[PDB]
Amino acid sequence: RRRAAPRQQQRQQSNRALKMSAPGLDFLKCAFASPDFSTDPGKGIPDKFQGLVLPKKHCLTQSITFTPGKQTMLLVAPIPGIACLKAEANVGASFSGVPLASVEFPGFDQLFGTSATDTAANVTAFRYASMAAGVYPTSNLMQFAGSIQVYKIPLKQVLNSYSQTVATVPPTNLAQNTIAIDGLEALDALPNNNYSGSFIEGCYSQSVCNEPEFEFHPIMEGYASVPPANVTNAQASMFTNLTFSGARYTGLGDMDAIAILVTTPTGAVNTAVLKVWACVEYRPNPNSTLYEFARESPANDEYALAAYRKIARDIPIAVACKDN
Amino acid sequence: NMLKMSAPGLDFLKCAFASPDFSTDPGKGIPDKFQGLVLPKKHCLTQSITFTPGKQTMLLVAPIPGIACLKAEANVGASFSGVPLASVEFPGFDQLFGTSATDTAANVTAFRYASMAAGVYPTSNLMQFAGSIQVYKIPLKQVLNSYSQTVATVPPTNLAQNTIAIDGLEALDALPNNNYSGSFIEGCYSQSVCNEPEFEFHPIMEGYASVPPANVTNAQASMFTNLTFSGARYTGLGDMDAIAILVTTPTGAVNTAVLKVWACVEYRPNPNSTLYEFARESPANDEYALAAYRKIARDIPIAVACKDN
Amino acid sequence: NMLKMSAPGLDFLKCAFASPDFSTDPGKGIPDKFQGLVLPKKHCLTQSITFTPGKQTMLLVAPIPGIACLKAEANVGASFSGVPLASVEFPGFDQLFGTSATDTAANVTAFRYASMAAGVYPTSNLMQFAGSIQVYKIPLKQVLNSYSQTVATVPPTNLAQNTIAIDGLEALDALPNNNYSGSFIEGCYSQSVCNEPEFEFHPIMEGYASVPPANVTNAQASMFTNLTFSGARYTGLGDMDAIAILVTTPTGAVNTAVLKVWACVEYRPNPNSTLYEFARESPANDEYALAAYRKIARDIPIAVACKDN
Amino acid sequence: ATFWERVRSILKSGLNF
Amino acid sequence: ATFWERVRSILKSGLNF
Amino acid sequence: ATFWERVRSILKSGLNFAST
Repeated sequence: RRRAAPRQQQRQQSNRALKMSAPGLDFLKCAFASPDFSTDPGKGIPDKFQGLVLPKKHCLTQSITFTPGKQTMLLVAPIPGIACLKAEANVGASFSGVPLASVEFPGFDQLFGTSATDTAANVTAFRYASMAAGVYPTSNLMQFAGSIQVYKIPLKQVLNSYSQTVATVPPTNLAQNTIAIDGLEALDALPNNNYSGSFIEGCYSQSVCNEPEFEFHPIMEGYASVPPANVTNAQASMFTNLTFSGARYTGLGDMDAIAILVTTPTGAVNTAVLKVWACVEYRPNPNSTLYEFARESPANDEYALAAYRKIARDIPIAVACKDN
Repeated sequence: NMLKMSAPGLDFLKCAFASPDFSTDPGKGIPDKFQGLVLPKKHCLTQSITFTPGKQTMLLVAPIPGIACLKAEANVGASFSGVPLASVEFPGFDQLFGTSATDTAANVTAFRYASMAAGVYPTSNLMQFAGSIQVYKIPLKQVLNSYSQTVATVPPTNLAQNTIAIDGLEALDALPNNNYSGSFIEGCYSQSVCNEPEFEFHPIMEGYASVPPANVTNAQASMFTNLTFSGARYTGLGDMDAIAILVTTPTGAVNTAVLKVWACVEYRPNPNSTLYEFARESPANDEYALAAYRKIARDIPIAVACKDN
Repeated sequence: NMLKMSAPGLDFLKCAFASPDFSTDPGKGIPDKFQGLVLPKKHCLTQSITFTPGKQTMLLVAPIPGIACLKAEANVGASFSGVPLASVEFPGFDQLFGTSATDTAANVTAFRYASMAAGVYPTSNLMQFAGSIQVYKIPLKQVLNSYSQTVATVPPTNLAQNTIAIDGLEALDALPNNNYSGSFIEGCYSQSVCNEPEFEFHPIMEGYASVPPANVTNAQASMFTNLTFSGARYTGLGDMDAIAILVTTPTGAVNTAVLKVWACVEYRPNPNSTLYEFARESPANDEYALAAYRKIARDIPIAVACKDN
Repeated sequence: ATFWERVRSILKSGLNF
Repeated sequence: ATFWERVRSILKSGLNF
Repeated sequence: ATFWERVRSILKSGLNFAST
């Protein structure tokens, strides 16, 4: 048979047609095995809060072509509308000034709207249930070359301070603030907690909640880039900047960012298909269309949450394509 | 038969759901993990309201420390877009948060909500009432929104500014299916529950005379309408979903009632205030009270008529 | 043995309350339901202090990452109003947070407090001293306060600005009912406990060389005194009550001692740091360890003589 | 019936936990 | 094999202790 | 009287109470 051959060595992606609460089990399936399931958004989080929520499952299927002689960063951060942020840098270089550009999940404008000036219109708050990503290579075995390495970055949002002197009769100094994101320096790091492997076996990784409890965050308006318009990385006291073009920075969830560093050497044809999964619980605004689809967050399942923490501990940092 | 809850935990349930049906609101804080010193104040606004005929009047019961609710009128069928929501304070504001917003955190440093409820008791007779009372709940949340402002200098300089704003006010113009719609002479009664997993403390803000702070445009704050607190000031927003009560009165009808707003809030007393001597510890964790809290929360109707409070 | 206290859970108790009773602090982290990779630093400042005669000296032990405490002096009976509190840094600041606090979040991006304790070990002669040590606890909270600044443009433009500030500082002048008063010769020993239901993480703030940031008036920030961090910088405020130690020393009295401050903080290592190699997983949730924590914390005194530490 | 009487019935009906 | 089957054996080896 | 022995006497007194 012509294709039983390099078919399977490049991963397949989708084929269609113990005492826990069902939603608690579903929570686990979603958190750790999203690809194995094409099902509706698992009810949400089997945690204390039992109010009206809109369980939404975000999925991005997008083919990527990595440029030769450059390491490309696919930062999967828990930002509401956006799937991931991408950046490229020469093989030995640092992503210092390098802006990380957004790759949004489908239908951003129906949820958050065109301008950030109206993002919290349909949804006022969010919370992250899961976040997973996988890179399925579609290159031939005779031309690829390179490595996929994965590790996690604990980036958290802060309100930094800077002083800006405004020109006037006698110049004046303004004590200014700016929202920024910590730990971006980690883009240049390869922690002792990484997955290094050949490019031909793309990865699969997922992150879990980095906080004792799953709390609700408000949806931020007016933010088109992380260090907002008219603020320099230096003023915002941050490493590099995050840019969102047809989207806007909506906020940061409580998950560690999955950092996938694909490094394609000169002359290598490295292409793949990136898939990102993320279940976010949003508090629907009575003024939206999707308010009708809102359902109550599942009842607290202390056992599901207990398994969540164990399964998360023995789990590998990242795995190869075939084992997702 | 089988209520194995700690007394304060049970009392917490009476406090949250059935505020008016006891001799005194049992009144003990959230029976959760935190056991520090708390000053639990049981606020209650008992006011006689006469609804203006020819307009819809919004009584937004939001979890803001000193203020009972925010009120605003609009012609029947009109939209509260540029319509400011004015503060209807709970009694004794100046005695807790001081006169100015510059001495607001003098007696209290942080807060956290234990209960929120409201009731409209019609006092019109069968020959003068007319209209409806509709109740639904909005999920208001506080945000730090961004906007750029141009300062007129030699070359005009653009500044990156922020504003403490509130998300979700757009719902102030849309009646969701999750609502109670009834005639005026069967006033409502609703109570909201906690917005999150844990009941965490919130600091008490100072200098806020209105939500979009003074000098910020409603649009710069990316807000729908603004909330104005005269005398009283914006102290913060709690973790309860705002209870929105909309009374529509036609021209020629006399809709009078007795508005009542309840709210037991746990405050962190400032060692410097005389009120510190009334402070007591928070009740110890009662997983049963907190488990019942949420089942009762689920099986509870958005609002009921007066008679079932 | 079905269910007993996990060793790390028990160790968490030793760490929190009896910090100096063992060979080395058994701080294995917090038996909290977060099992992520953390880097726990057991901070400890051992310093010889000699209290200035004729003045009250405030040693405010607040939960600020790299700083041990804030020191300020005022005449006996005077108010610590305009008086700024200066930082007394825990050793090794430049190593963790950096030289300029624009690097501050380079090794660690977030923190959360496990323990906080202070002790004054008087080294004065028995016929040399005179005075008293008093300990009470202040519930300071961080807030985003508003203020308006009119800029000298042709048509002077007013700006609606904000600043980060700490609440409840007025307590510096208070002796609450929850205090410990005693002779100087028997110093004190006091610890703080988490003032929230959960131990949430906090981002590490950069650019703050003083609480009311540089160029913000104390009054604009709506606070009563300011905190000044020279060299080191304001990194954030943890979820614990500041331990307020007030040593009032008379004229001619020679009050000398050894100030010791302990604080085990769980930090989240930046993958770009060399320290992210000493990092370990936070211990597993131990509901019984946490249960005892909250109980023991309720039954211990505010402070003790430095002999029952 | 008062709100408390109904809060009761919900309790009486069952809580597994 | 699939992360789900893998998840189960961890969960199933004995989550309680 | 090490603060630990003090602490010990407290939970030894009877922290058995409850937990869940």
